[PDB]
Amino acid sequence: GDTRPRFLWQLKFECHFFNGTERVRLLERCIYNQEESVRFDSDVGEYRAVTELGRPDAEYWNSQKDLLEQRRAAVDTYCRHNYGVGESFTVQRRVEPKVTVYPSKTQPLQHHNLLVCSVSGFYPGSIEVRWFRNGQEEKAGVVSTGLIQNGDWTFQTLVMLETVPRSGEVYTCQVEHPSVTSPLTVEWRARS
Amino acid sequence: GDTRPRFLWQLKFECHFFNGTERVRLLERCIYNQEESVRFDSDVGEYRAVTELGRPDAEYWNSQKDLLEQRRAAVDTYCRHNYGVGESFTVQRRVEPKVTVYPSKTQPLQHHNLLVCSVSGFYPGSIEVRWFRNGQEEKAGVVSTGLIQNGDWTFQTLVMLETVPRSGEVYTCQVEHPSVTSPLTVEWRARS
Amino acid sequence: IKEEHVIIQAEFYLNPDQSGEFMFDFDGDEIFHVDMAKKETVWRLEEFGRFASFEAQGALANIAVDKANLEIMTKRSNYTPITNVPPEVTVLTNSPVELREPNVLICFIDKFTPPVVNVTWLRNGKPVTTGVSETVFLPREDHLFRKFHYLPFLPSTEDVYDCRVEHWGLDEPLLKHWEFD
Amino acid sequence: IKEEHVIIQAEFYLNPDQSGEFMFDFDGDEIFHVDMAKKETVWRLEEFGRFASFEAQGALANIAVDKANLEIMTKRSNYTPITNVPPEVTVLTNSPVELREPNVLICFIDKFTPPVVNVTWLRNGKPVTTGVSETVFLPREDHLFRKFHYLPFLPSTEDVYDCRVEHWGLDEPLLKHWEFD
Amino acid sequence: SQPDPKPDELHKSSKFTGLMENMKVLYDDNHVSAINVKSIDQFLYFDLIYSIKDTYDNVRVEFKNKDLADKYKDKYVDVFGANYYYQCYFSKKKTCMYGGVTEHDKYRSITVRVFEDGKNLLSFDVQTNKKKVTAQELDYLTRHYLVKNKKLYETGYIKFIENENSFWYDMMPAPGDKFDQSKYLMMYNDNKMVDSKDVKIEVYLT
Amino acid sequence: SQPDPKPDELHKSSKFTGLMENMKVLYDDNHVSAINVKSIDQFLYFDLIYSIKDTYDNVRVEFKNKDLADKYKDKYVDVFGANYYYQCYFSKKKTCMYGGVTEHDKYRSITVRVFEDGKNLLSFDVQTNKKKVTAQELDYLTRHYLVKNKKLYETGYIKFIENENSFWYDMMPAPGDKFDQSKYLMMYNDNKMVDSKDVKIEVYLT
Repeated sequence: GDTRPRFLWQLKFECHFFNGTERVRLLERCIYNQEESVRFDSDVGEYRAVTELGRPDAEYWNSQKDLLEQRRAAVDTYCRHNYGVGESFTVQRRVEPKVTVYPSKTQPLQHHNLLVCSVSGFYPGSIEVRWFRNGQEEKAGVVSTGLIQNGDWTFQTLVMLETVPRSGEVYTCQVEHPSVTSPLTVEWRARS
Repeated sequence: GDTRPRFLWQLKFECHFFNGTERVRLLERCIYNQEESVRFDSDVGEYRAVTELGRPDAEYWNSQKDLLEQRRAAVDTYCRHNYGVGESFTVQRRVEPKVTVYPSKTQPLQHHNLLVCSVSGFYPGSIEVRWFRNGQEEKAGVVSTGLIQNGDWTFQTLVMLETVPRSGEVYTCQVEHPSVTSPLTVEWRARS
Repeated sequence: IKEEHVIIQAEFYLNPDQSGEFMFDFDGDEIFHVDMAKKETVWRLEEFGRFASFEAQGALANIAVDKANLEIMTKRSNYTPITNVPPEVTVLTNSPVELREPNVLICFIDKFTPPVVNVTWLRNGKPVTTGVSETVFLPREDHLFRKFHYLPFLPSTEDVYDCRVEHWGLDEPLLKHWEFD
Repeated sequence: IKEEHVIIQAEFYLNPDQSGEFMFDFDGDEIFHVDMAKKETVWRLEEFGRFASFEAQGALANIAVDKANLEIMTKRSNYTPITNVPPEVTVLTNSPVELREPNVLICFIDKFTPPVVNVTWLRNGKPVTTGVSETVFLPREDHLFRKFHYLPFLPSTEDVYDCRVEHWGLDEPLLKHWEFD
Repeated sequence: SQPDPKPDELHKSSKFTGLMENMKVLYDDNHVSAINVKSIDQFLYFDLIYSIKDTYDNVRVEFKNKDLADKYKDKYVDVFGANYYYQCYFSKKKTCMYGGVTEHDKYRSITVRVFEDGKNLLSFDVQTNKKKVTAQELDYLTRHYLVKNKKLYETGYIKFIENENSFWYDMMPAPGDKFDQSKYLMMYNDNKMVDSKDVKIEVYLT
Repeated sequence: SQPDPKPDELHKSSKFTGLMENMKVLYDDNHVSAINVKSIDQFLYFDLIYSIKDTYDNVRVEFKNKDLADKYKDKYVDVFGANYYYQCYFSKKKTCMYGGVTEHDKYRSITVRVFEDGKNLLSFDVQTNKKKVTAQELDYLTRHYLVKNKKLYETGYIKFIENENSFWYDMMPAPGDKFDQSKYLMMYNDNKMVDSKDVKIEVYLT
């Protein structure tokens, strides 16, 4: 509808943390529309025009030795400081998931069906969900969704298993996540 | 698996055509990994480093007045020429679509159902598909898929209509495309 | 070096809209953002506010600078405008749905720019505003944005829903449907 | 100015793989590409070959230059490597499926780089190679690539399919499922 | 319309700690006002930057909705209100006010009242001009003289009486140490216009 | 293994137009060969660039699969084959051949035959070395002398006889004006090795 051209400016400061805060790298970056023009990377020590628009800025800002020193100290004054202000409620956050196994189309035996192992509501996103055919591991036919970042500090994932259900069988969805010592497992029995 | 770092070089020549070939603009561009470093834009007339890596190239190539003149003539020697070599089989390609209307879940009346108007196999991708409730136009509840480029010089699109089927009604899917003078229409009658 | 976490203070300013945003991001999730009108820090999860504070008026100092620089960049780019890039929309629920058990529908709007989009939850065609929650535009490595909207609902075989998104990069509104199957 | 068409001659060279590609694109569809081994022009649609020709060996002259320049750029970038960007995979058919009526399944692999990816069509878990067609990496404005693979099939309620894609940007292979519902 | 205060509502000056002078300064002979000016540009979409050179410089007039700024943007308006300086930010293509702007003959009077608990013991003058007026301009002119004539700066509150309408704006700071000037003045961001001719104002002090 | 020619197959020299000399040049005292060398680098993944300085410079040896180049890349090999110049492209970190490379004592003979329709009327010598040999090296050495001793350059074709194995490589250009040297020589891109000791070659000319 509104046909008027837009112009957008974005400034991002990124504190990248390695091995806790053992290695920290601040990368500040200016992005014109969707084009990053200049940035300051702590590993370099100064501004560097990323594209020809930023050259004036990189050259100017690097002239101001005041700026260059504050930024250089930013990995301690800003980065390490904020990691420390937020540590207990962000870095140290753990919400356990609830696992649920259900076949995709509730219909009869000896026929192709996907068993679904729904893993939801956890944080951090590091998880391991495995399928077992009568105690044995299934690496074939697992249609997994990847990890889904829900936006509310929670993740979810759906890992399917293509099965030709034959009764007497038991399929188990095993989930390993930082918030549990022993894995959660949800078992399913091939309709007798 | 293979952990070795890759380095990629890409060279693209783009002939942009306006109003047939009334206005043509060639933009040649060098892209290092995913970063475009130098390009030649016919509207400018010379190479311009896009990022600091290309500056050497922009400066060098612009020194070679031979190169600069060939490229300048490229919009006629290359662009307009290729548009002309391919015109009948690309620009003038017209494959008609086949329209098919079917309700999403073949089930009984007076209940929410999506009618589906499947439009497939056409070329060019410019199409207009409309839904009509007893001869009147439906702009509400149309879950459309967008245009799908299939990769084989054919496009498809599925445009749904949320309906509460009440009998005696007729819904029509009307499709307009370059390959037909009068629109194709596929009608559907609300199960009596 | 393999990384462990990333905290990003992201902020933007957009002309003609004259919109601005200041916000913190930890691993893809927003910690907080500063309501530019109410000049107040709003934490994604209240609990956060029990562990930390932020001086919300500083964010405004920043947006003032960002706007100044937009004016300067716009002019030096000889008014090169942003290329709309339409959003991928996906609707999914919070957890598996069980009839007549509360749940939440999430409309995830992704890979778009500029950061201006209209979103509406339609239940059986009618807009729903009860319980609707949404986030602010989250940043992307590709310099595009990301956004989510939520609609707490009660599963039944009776209703159908849609998430209708409007963006200047789309040629007509986009409805991503959801109904119990 | 609103545009009408775009023809792009795209070519690339990649180290360490030592892969190269020369190809023409009209509005998103490839016209042809030059088989670097068979030194032969291959048209996306044969019909094309009745209307035009291309000297396939020139494409090789070009890839020789591109490689030379890669060597030079790699060195001046002080060996800055490419950042893997994983692909969005989607499987869809050619037209609506009707049981026991031939159709084609398309695995569209999008927004990825570098241009190296493995793809496999699995029918009920087993790789299928009969009839499988695929395209070469098509260029994107964002400088990433695009690709398609096809598997002509006969619809039944008996089989299930997958498109398994491997890319260095993904942490494990990606299966996009398809089965008649 | 607005219900009068549930007794616990009102702000207690005794519960505040640092220099009520900075509350007084907003009213103590201190106000922004300009005759017949239009917008120059905006910072954000819900505000307007005015050419008030009363000595000021550029004044960010801030509203509640985008609507309000759009409505007076292109129009010549008359501004009036208690401005602040600390934590006033904007970028011009310094002073801020969540000000009341009125669009576009004779001078005109208005009248107020009240004091301690429920006792009457004051009358007062407050004049204006043509077009229409606000609850801010009035709220200012009244306090301007109460501080001066009654040393206003435990509880105080101005009640605005229109036809069948009555809204009230607290007069005392929050329960802390710092008095956030920008917060306080935000209450005027809904450009509230009232009719000088039939308005009945009232100043309820305790 | 390869079925002998369906009569219509064979190429007819009468159907060709421009200078069969450029076919002859590939065999007419013209060949590439090097003793004990290894790969220097590659252009594309299915080829290898060799240090042949026989005067040559760098020679792009091109194979059919990536496999073949990987297999001799790091290895010291012995090269041999008919090379071309026109439309030979590569970038070195000029001559091209879809050449046969053999890895790593006594000299050794081999023997050939045939002529017009189905008549026998020639015997011939062709020697080699240790490790193993190709259908290219042999195909060369035989034509090298037929042009010279029989002015080879309507139909001709070399049949390779191994144990229970027999494949044949046409000897005449395509049905046009231009003889695309690179196309022709591509037939050797499958590094075809044959045993010098038990091989029976045969030159079927018409």
